[PDB]
Amino acid sequence: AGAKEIRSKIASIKSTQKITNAMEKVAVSKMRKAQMRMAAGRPYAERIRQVIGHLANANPEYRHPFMVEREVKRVGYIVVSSDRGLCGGLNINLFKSLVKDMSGYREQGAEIDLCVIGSKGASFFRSFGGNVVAAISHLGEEPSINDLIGSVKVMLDAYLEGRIDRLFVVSNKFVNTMTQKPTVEQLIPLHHWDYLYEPDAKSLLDGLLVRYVESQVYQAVVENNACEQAARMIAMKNATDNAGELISDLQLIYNKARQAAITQEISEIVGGAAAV
Amino acid sequence: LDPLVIGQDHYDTARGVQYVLQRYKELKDIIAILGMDELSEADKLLVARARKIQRFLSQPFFVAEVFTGSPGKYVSLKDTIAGFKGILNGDYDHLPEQAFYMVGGIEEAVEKAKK
Amino acid sequence: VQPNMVKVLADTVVRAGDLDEAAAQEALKAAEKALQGKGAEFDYSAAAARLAEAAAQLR
Repeated sequence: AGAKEIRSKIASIKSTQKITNAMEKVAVSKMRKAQMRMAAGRPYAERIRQVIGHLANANPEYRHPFMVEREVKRVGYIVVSSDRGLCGGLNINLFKSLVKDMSGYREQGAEIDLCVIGSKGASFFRSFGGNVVAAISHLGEEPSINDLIGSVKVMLDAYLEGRIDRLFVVSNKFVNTMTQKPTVEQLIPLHHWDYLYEPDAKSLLDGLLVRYVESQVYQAVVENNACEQAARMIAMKNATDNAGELISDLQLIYNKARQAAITQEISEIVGGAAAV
Repeated sequence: LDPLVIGQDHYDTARGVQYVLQRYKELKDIIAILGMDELSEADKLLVARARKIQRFLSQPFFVAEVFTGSPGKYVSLKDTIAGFKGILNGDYDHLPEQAFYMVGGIEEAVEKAKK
Repeated sequence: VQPNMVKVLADTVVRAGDLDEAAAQEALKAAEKALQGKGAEFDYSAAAARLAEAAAQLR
């Protein structure tokens, strides 16, 4: 109604628009910090895969339980999610893909076990009733691989004990700065010279494979953090743009109120002067 | 309100309070939309001091006992200056926000916090 | 090792059973439980659709 309150609303929204415009640049800076951490983890995992591939071919007498598939009715999932909000659909599109693939197993009569990383995933399963077997949350923007050891071990022991038949990791892939793709990726069911194998080749394999699965989960967690900052950049850009529309609508209402006040005052001045 | 009339210590304390309150006014609207946790380390600390200063400005009056129920308080200029300098300098960052509301001198806030 | 290359595939912290097991027990203990849900809920899809359409009106 009054021209005083409309100015207060315009100022309130303008103050908010200034900080959402700042947060967009902060999200980009954190996205670049995450992209360099993704690149630093690649030279380790590619070498472990190269060693695993050679050893498994050079020693046919042994096949680790991770390298053979058991066709039975129980599955496991590691779900990666954010701790903070302000994401333009990052968790929503991921949970939609998780539910789509989980239903195929529920309908096929198979049981499901869940491992959860991040507070948003924990809140989703806590509210909808998911049977989480292991969970972790409040990890930094720069996570450490030692924090993942526990959650990954619980999921690996269940496969070694024959309780889990297949294990998958659910997270977002960094296609480009404007696109985050939600994906479900399998984990457990993975030149003519030999190494000297100082300790037993079978013992080395039993150790290298555990480091490989942990390195895959760590890379999935670090890449999801880069996707989270990219989703936040877009969300703060949209919030800045929507504030601009609200300021524009209020400015038209303010100008209409400004003109009406001058017209009323002149009507009162002329009316009073005609009576005197 | 001039250093040549009230001295530099009172003048600086008065301008210090005004600077903190003016900065808090432009942060208040942000907290209502994004929450207190979205702010910087300096802003989080400053907002707590601004809310304490805002409450320490309150005082029970002898003529207002009929409205407040609690007894009136008289606070001298030195006591006033010492209280605001302490809150501005961080001497009470550990006290809760509610300890400064309707108390009188700064020692009454320290005593109210224990209750 | 290879005749023209050397690689040390290091560790960030000492890996041993006494340290390795404590983290797994903590992950099992950290799993907060308030309701024993069947996992066969259909509600996940309704809430996912509700929020996915809201996120489209926002842009």
